[PDB]
Parts: sequence; structure tokens; C-alpha cells
Amino acid sequence: KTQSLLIVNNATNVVIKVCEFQFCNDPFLGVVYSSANNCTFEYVSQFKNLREFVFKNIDGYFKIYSKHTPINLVRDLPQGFSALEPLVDLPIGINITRFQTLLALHRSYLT
Amino acid sequence: FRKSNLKPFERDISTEIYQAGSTPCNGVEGFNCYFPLQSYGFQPTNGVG
Ligand SMILES: *[C@@H]1O[C@H](CO)[C@@H](O[C@@H]2O[C@H](CO)[C@@H](O)[C@H](O)[C@H]2NC(C)=O)[C@H](O)[C@H]1NC(C)=O
Ligand SMILES: *[C@@H]1O[C@H](CO)[C@@H](O)[C@H](O)[C@H]1NC(C)=O
Ligand SMILES: *[C@@H]1O[C@H](CO)[C@@H](O)[C@H](O)[C@H]1NC(C)=O
Repeated sequence: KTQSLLIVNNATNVVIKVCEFQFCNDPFLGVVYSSANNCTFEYVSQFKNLREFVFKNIDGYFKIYSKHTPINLVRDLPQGFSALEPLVDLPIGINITRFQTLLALHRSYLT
Repeated sequence: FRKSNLKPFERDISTEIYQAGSTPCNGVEGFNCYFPLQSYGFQPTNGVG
């Protein structure tokens, strides 16, 4: 009914679309889905791991900050300090009130 | 017709009915209810403005 954002990694590039999606109740990707109707913007670009992200939505822009580092601890968050560089400054121009994460699954229940 | 104002540089594309009363509107513009978009009148026989 209103416009949504979607960022999807396919293990070789980055897809960013602002099309009008009618979603599932649990969306995921089978090791897949994105609807399409009446859009404006589209973008294509390029445990012992730790990636950190910061999202902001101010003045019609969508700010993203990023940093990756090799952790070697068991189950917590580390203790030191590392600052996050800027990544992208997408001009999407929507209203964002909730969000939800997309994982890679097997059982292809598309609701 | 719009409920609240806009923020800078954000656009609104939503062709759904907006109620001007406590009574519900469900696709029909009957009970003190309108359509949120109505068009223009661009005629060559008009003045400036
Ligand atoms: C952005 O979306 C939110 C959520 O849909 C809107 O917040 C609603 O605002 C109305 C009044 O305009 C309230 O009656 C609702 O309770 C609000 N919902 C929530 C979940 O907070 C918000 O108005 C939208 N932004 C703009 C500029 O309209
Ligand atoms: C995402 O990766 C798959 C790999 O099979 C590729 O076929 C597909 O073209 C990629 N998506 C886009 C939008 O290019
Ligand atoms: C998107 O635009 C097409 C043609 O411009 C229109 O048929 C369709 O209803 C629009 N979808 C919306 C506004 O959700």
C-alpha cells in the first residue's frame, strides 16, 4: 500500500530496489523473491567474522556506515574500539517505521 | 487531502481512501469522504495563475 526498501546480497553483487512489495509473513532466500510494482530507484554495485552496520534516515536520504573486523571470541561482542567508515548515501525518499532481516534458509514456505 | 505534513525531500505515492470523520471509508466515498487526489483544469482560455 506504501513503498518499501529492499537490500539483497546474491553472493556476487548488491540489489537495492524501492518497488512496492507485497511481502510474505517470513521472507527468506532458498540456498529468490522480490515483487515489483511502480518504482523509482534501483541500484547495483559490488564465529570468527564480525561486520557492523549503522543505518540512518534523515532528509530524504538513507545513510549507511560499515566496518568489518576479524573477531576470535566465542559468543559475545568485543571490548576495544573501531570506528565505522561511510558506505553509501542512497536518495530513496520514503518513510521508514519498521524493518526486518532476510536470512538464507531451506524450507521454501512462501506463505 | 493529507493527514499530516511532509518532511523535506520525501514523496507520497499511496492511492488509498482517506476518511474525514469517525465513520469508516472502505473504497467508497460516501460518508463524508473524498479521494486524496483530484486533477487539474489546464485550459488555453485562462489567465495567469
Ligand atoms: C510514517 O509512517 C508512520 C507509520 O505508518 C506514520 O505514523 C502514523 O501517524 C498517524 C498520524 O499521521 C498516527 O495516527 C499513527 O498512530 C502513526 N503510526 C505509527 C505506527 O506511529 C507517519 O505519519 C508517517 N510519516 C508521515 C510524514 O506521514
Ligand atoms: C545474483 O547472483 C546470481 C548467481 O546465480 C546471478 O545469476 C544473478 O544475475 C545475480 N543478480 C543480479 C541482479 O545480477
Ligand atoms: C504505477 O504506474 C502504473 C502506470 O503508470 C499504474 O498503472 C499503476 O497503477 C501504478 N501503481 C501504483 C500507483 O501502485
